Amino acid sequence: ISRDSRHKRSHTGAKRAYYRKKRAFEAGRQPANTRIGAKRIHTVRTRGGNHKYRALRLDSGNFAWASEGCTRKTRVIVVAYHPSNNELVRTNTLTKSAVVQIDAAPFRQWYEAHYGQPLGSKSVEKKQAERFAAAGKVDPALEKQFEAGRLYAVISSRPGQSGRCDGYILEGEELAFYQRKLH
Amino acid sequence: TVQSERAFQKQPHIFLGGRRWYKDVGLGFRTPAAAIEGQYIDKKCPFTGQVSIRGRILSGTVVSTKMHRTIIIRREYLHFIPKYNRYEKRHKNLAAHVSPAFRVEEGDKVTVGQCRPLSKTVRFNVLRVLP
Amino acid sequence: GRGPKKHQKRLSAPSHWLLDKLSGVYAPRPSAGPHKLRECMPLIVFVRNRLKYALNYRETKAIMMQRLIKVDGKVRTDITYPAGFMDVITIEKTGENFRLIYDTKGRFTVHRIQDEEAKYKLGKVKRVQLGKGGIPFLVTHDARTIRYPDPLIKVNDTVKINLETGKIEDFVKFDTGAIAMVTGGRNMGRVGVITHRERHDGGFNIIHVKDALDNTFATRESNVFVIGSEKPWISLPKGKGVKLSIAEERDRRRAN
RNA sequence: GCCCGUCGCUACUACCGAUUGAAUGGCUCAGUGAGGCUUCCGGACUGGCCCAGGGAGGUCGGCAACGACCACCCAGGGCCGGAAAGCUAUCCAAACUCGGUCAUUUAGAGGAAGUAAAAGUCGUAACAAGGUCUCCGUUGGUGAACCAGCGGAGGGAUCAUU
RNA sequence: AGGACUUUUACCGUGAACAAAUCAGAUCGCUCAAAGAAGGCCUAUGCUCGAAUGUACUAGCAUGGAAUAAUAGAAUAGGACG
RNA sequence: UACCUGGUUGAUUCUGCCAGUAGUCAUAUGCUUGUCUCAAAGAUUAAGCCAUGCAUGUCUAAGUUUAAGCAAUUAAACCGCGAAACUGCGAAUGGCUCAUUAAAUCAGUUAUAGUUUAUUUGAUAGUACCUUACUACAUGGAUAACCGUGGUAAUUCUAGAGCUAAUACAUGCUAAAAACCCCGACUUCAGGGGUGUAUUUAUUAGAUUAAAAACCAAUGCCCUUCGGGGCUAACUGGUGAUUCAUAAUAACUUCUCGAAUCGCAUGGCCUUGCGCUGGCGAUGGUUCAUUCAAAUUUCUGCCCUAUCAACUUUCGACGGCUGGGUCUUGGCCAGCCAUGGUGACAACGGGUAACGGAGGGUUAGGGCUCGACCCCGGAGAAGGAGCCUGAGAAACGGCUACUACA
RNA sequence: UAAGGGAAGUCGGCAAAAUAGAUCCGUAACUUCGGGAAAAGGAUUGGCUCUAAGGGUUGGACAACCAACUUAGAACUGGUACGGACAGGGGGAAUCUGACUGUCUAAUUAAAACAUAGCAU
Ligand SMILES: [Mg+2]
Ligand SMILES: [Mg+2]
Ligand SMILES: [Mg+2]
Ligand SMILES: [Mg+2]
Ligand SMILES: [Mg+2]
Ligand SMILES: [Mg+2]
Ligand SMILES: [Mg+2]
Ligand SMILES: [Mg+2]
Ligand SMILES: [Mg+2]
Ligand SMILES: [Mg+2]
Ligand SMILES: [Mg+2]
Ligand SMILES: [Mg+2]
Ligand SMILES: [Mg+2]
Ligand SMILES: [Mg+2]
Ligand SMILES: [Mg+2]
Ligand SMILES: [Mg+2]
Ligand SMILES: [Mg+2]
Ligand SMILES: [Mg+2]
Ligand SMILES: [Mg+2]
Repeated sequence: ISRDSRHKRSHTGAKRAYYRKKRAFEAGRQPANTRIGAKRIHTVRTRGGNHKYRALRLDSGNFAWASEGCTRKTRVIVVAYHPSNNELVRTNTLTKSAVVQIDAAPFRQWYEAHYGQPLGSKSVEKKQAERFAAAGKVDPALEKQFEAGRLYAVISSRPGQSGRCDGYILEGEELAFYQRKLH
Repeated sequence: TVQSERAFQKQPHIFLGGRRWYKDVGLGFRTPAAAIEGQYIDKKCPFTGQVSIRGRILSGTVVSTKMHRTIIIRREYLHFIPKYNRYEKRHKNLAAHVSPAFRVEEGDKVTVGQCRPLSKTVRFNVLRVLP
Repeated sequence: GRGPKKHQKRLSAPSHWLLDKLSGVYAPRPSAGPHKLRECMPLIVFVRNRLKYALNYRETKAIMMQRLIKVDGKVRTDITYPAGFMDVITIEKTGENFRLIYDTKGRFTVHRIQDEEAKYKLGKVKRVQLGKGGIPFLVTHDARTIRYPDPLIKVNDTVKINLETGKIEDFVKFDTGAIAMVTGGRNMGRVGVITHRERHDGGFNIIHVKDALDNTFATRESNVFVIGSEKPWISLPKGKGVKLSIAEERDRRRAN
C-alpha cells in the first residue's frame, strides 16, 4: 500500500511515467475495522519510533456530557447511524463521527446524587436544591433517552489511531438532526 | 439549506464563546459581511474555516464556475525571449476554492492566497471579488 | 538506504573557512550546536588553520580532548564543534581568550580579548514563549534557553548573558539609533547605526544602517545584530566594522 | 558543336512483394498465481497461583476405632498467562500463459526504378524558324526519344500597318 | 499604530536576497611559466599584511517613475456630494 | 582581435555551393619521442558476464569477567593487563554508474499555521498515584562464553545436557508543605477523596470599538453627619493572520517517564550508630527549544515531431462530504452526490544515440553547440515485487519469492 | 462412455466430439461505406435475507388507498456449484467459381447449370 500521487492521472488527463521504486515513507497500511466486543489493542511502530494503538473490538468508552461537564466511562451498546457507509452500521463498526448507543447508568448516578431530582444532613439537600434551581429541568429530548436506559453518542476519537473510543452525548439540534436520520 | 447532508454541520469546537466563529486572514484583506452574518458552513473557507493563508498571493480572471465550491483562474502573462526581443502570449490555469461568502460569475477578477493542499489540484483560496 | 550525510567535500566547503584546495579531498564537517553551518566555524579550523598548534588532524585531536579549550567557559572535546558568533574561546595553557567576530571581508578573524570580555556574551533573542509550567522563557541565537527573562525583551533584542551563571546583565532594545552589526548577506561584518525600519507584512522587513562614513545600507532583520545602545558593548576588530573600497585599501598598504 | 531516350554488360542504393513472415522492447485485457504485511482461530512447548491430599519421626487424652501439637519429602484437580508450526479473510503483488496495441530492426522468389562507369546497338526528340516554333495542363497512341486532339503561355521567329 | 479614501495590467530605475568551484580580475620572484594561496620582516627575541573585487539574464520580493501599449468609469443615471 | 582565398566561362558580373583556413578541456589512429612540473584515463558499444583477493567494524577510570590466560599481589575476601562471549553503536556514510525519466528530474524563488527527527547544544520532572509474601542497606527468571556428547560430503549450519552476569528482559515503594474541586455526619456551618508528567475526549479562560440613565429578574456590598457616593475590583503574552503559546475543570489508558546502572576523590557532623551527610564525572530519561536534516509544497522556466487534433472519465477522470490510512496535508484510499477537467497560447501521443544544473568549446554585438564524467540534486545495484531491524532503508558487500544466468 | 496421444486413420476430419441462452467487455484485414460482426476472444450466472428506482386515483416539492412487472445494488450461504435437465453458432487464413434472393433432372446428379436485375443489338 502506498499514498503517493505518482500513480494517478494528471489534471490534464496525461498518464505519468514510472519514477522510482516504492518508498518506505509513502506507505500505507491496512485499515483496522474496530467493532464491538472484548478488547483487543494491537500496537504498531511508526516512523519516529512512536507507537500507534489499533482498536479491535472495543466495548467501553469515555463519553462527555458537555451541558454540565460530566464525563463517565460507559458501555458502548450498538452503532445506530454512520454518515459514511450504511454497512458499517450493520456490522457494528466503530469509527469517528458514528452515532451509537451507550449505557446511561453512570450518568444517571451522577445526576441523581448531584441535583437530587428524579430522572424517570440538612446541608446536603439545600446544596442539591440550589443546584436544581440554577440549572433547570433537563431537555425533553435527553429525557426520553434516559428511561429507555441508552443514550445517543457520537464518537469523536479515532479508534484505529489512538486505540480508544471517546465521544460526547447528543443534545440540542444536533440530537434532533440525527433522530430524523434514524426514522 | 445548511443541513442538506448526511451529517450535522459543522463547526468543530464551537459548543452550543457560544457565537459563530470567524477570523481575519491579515495582509490587508477585510472579512466579507457574508462570513460574519452567514449561516453557511465550509471547512476550507479562509475566514470561517481552520485553513490559514500563507505564501504567494496571486490574481487572475474567473473562467469556469460549473464546479461546486471551486473555480478555475486564467493567469495571462507574457514570456520574454532572448534572440528575438519579443514576447509570447502565454497563460496558465489555476484551481482555487471559493467560499460561499462571495457571489462569483465567469469573467470576474479575483485575488487568491496560497494555503495547504485542499484537494488533488486546489491550493488557493479566493479572497476578494472585484465586480 | 537514505539518511543524513556524514562527509563534506573540500570544494563545497564554506568559502569563509579559507581552506586549502589541494590539501585533500574532504573538509571538516561541523556536528551540531551553535549553528547554522552557513555560517559557523569548526574548532579544528580555528586551532589548526588559524593558530597552527595543531598542525594537522592528529595534533588538534590530541589538543581537543586534553581538556584545554573552553568554549564559553565550557570544556569541549569535539574536534569539529561548531564555534559560532560571539562565542568565547579560551586557552588557559597559553592564557588568553578569543572571540569570533566577522570582519569586513565576511570571514571569521582571530580577535583577542584580554581579561574581562570573556566573562559575558551578546546574544540575539530569537524566541519568547511560555514554558512547560506557564513560565516565560527566552531563546538566543546560540540555542541558549533562559527560563526567566525580563518582561520587556520582546524580539530581536540583544541580551548580555553572564558566562559563568547564564544570568542576564542587561539588554538592548531593537530600535533606531542603536549600534548594529550586519551578520549576513552581502554586508557581512559591517558595523553601523540603525536609521530606518520599514514594515512589510510577509516576513522580509528591511533595516537601513548608516556607517561611520555616512554610508546608507539596507538589510533584513535576519542579519541585523545589535551591539550597543550608544556605544558597542564589546571590542571591535581592526577597522571598527567599516568597509573600504579596493582603492583606499590599496592606498592604506602603499602608505603603510 | 552540343545533346535525348529505349535496348544490352557491370556495380551500388532504396522501393513493392506471397510467406496468418521473423526478432526485440514498452504498455495492456483475462486466467493461474509464488512470497509477504495485516487479520480470525489455533495452540505444541513452557511459567504462576489456588484446592484439599500420599510417604516417613517425637509426645499426649480415650475401653478399640480416633483426635491434638512440633519438623522433612511426594501423588491428583481448578484458575490465570507467554508462545512456535499451522489455519481463516482481505491487501500488496513477482512470475507464466493467452490475446491486443505501439515502436524499432530484419529474410524473401519475383517486379519496377534511380545513380555511376564508357570509344556498345537503334533512331535524332531539344539547342538556329534545329529544319513540324518551343513550353504548360489534360486525354489517347507508339521500339525509343516522342506524336496527336482541346484549352492556354511567350520564356517567339511579331513590341508596328491608317 | 488603527482605520478610511487609491483603476488595473505591461514597461523602466533602485534595493534586499541570490553554494563553492569555473570566468574576468588584485597581490606574492613556486629559479620564470602552467600553477598555488602563499609570504614577508628582525641577527634574534617573535612581528605583521593577505588569502581581495566583479558577476544573479528570465521568474519571485519591496519602492519610485506615469511617457509609451492596452482596460474600466455617469446615457433607460440603478451617477457623485453633507 | 567586426578579415577571407581557389573552383562553372573564350573572357565578365552574379546566385550558389564545394574546397581551402583556424579553435576545441574532442575522440581514435599513424610515424617519431632526450629533460622538468602538473596530470586525464572501459562513458560512448554490452545498466553485458564474472574466477580470485580485499573493500566495516568498534573499548574508555567510567555496561557484563572465576579464560582451568598473563603479570607482582592475600588461606580468604577481587583487580593491573586482558582473550571469548553477551550488551550498545555504526553498518541508511562513503564509493560507482547514468539504465529509467520531457512539468517528470532539476534551477531560482516560496510554505509547513499540514509534519517526523537518532545525534549535538541549553534548559527541564518533589506529588500520600498502587502492586508484589514483603523489602529499598536494593526484586525475579532465563541465556551466552565455558565443560562434555554428536549429525551431515559440504556453509560465517547447528542440537541435545550442566552451570553462570547485567546499563540484555521483566517487576517495583517514593518529598515535605501550600493551594484548588468533590463528597460531607454535624440544630440555622469535623472529617474523607482526588489533583505530577505521558495519551485520548469534552468544556472554560486566553480581553480591550465613544459616551449616559431606567422597571430589574436575582443578594445588591461597603461607606450610612441613616441624603447620597463608590463598587462585584487590579493585572492580563505572541503572530500580518489560528481553536496559538499557556492555564484551568470532568474523566480515560493492555498507564509512557519520573535512575534497583558505572568510575574517581574520599571529606565533614554528633545521639559513636559498621548513624546522618558531602563533589566531580559516565551512561541514561520526559517535555520545550535548537542542530544535522528529511519529506512534501507555491510561482516561473525544458530538445524534435501534426505522416500525433482531440485527450481524461467503465475500474478516479474535476470537485464536494463523512471516515480510514499516514509522521502529516491530499482522490492517497473506502462509501454517497454532481458532471466536470485539459486543448490550436499545441493539450494528448511519438522520438531522443535525453539524467537536470552550476558549467566546457567558439564567438564584435546578437548567437551555435556540448554537458556520462573531480561539485549540488535525482535514480539504480542481473530484471520486478515484498519485508524485518532500525531515528533514519522499500537497503541489496540485508532477507524472502519468481525469471534469466551461474 | 472411454486411460495417454490427438487425424498418425482415410481419396477426403466421412462419423462423432467440441461451441452454444442471457448480461458486461473487446473486436482485424478488406469494403460497393451498407457490411464483415454473433468477427476473433474474455468475465458473470444458484439459494436466501434485504435495499433502491421506475406508477395510478381522490382531495391543496403534501397526505391517504390501491398496483404488477422490470432493472440495479449489498450482505449471508454451498464439496467453487449454478442457461446444473431441456434448449442451444465451432472458428480463422486463403485459392477456384457463380454477384446476391430464387429454380430444375418426382424415383442415383441441387451444381459452377437455369433465372435475375444491369448492358447491348
Ligand atoms: Mg537505493
Ligand atoms: Mg555541527
Ligand atoms: Mg525553338
Ligand atoms: Mg530566347
Ligand atoms: Mg558574424
Ligand atoms: Mg553555368
Ligand atoms: Mg577554364
Ligand atoms: Mg568547410
Ligand atoms: Mg551515497
Ligand atoms: Mg530540552
Ligand atoms: Mg469527492
Ligand atoms: Mg477528507
Ligand atoms: Mg540513455
Ligand atoms: Mg549512455
Ligand atoms: Mg526487501
Ligand atoms: Mg496411410
Ligand atoms: Mg433425382
Ligand atoms: Mg440429391
Ligand atoms: Mg447463368
